[PDB]
Amino acid sequence: GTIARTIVLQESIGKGRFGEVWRGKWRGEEVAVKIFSSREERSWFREAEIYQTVMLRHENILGFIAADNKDNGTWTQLWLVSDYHEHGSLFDYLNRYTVTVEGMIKLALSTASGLAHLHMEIVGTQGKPAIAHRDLKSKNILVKKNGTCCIADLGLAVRHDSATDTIDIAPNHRVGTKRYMAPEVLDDSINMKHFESFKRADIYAMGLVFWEIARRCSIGGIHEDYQLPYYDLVPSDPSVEEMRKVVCEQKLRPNIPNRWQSCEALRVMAKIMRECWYANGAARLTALRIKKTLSQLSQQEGI
Ligand SMILES: Nc1ccc(-n2ccc(=O)c3c(N)ncnc32)cc1
Repeated sequence: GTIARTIVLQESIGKGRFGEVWRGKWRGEEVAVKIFSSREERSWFREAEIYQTVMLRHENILGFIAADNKDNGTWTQLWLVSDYHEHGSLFDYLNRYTVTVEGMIKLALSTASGLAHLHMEIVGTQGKPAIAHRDLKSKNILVKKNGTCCIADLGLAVRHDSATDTIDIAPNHRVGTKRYMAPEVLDDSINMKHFESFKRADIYAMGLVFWEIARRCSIGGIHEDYQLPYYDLVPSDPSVEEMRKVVCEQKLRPNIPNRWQSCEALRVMAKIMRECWYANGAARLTALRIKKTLSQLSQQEGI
């Protein structure tokens, strides 16, 4: 179509299970283009559908430009064009850098604000349904030039129909990254007909991401090396059984260093983490409550 024909792909930057991400140039501006083959039309269409949800746009959700198709003369490529963020993922950013207390709060508050918007139902003619991500992780959050985050990779999301309390694609199977699966998803006790259960599972994953950020917060030159949650308990690319044994059976969570109690911002972050990690999803904080707590902390810090 008219957009793809004017885009020049400059570099393949990431390959995943669902499409390949390229850096391209559109109207002289850098854009990200996720490309799918003809046999991945269902994943491409579903991701285009989620990104076109009414009132979805928000500073902390990846800005979607358009879906399109490009025929090179041999085969067709299915495209999803979005904003490009040079820093890449929060995982890449946290591996490359340490952050200040201000930096950590900006990353955590922006992630929570994005998740609170995703989770929020807006009633009305131009209403927005509540959406649960189902695959939140540091590799799926991007970092903008201004040091704030935006949630991306919304292709596995589910949307709620509040009038009937049903889910648009009626999920019947586990999806997502095993390391970040909530206890109820690992032991298959989650009620997949209950939309609020998917929101609660996203909060557990956000707690893990907050732990990744807090390790990189450098105060007086003191910080931890970058690690994925559960690096100390499971192998790389862990199985559901490996994760379940640790999270559900042994009931372990990522370690919270004692020294995080010595700094008010780290104390607030550690308390949020614990309150995201409860085995009972109904006891977890909501994204809106986390946004409120961190906004109160950001104001206090003078960010
Ligand atoms: N290493 C790495 C990290 C992140 C990405 N990546 C993935 C999906 C995106 O949508 C995206 C984007 N919009 N802007 C910049 N990077 C993006 C690719 C490679």
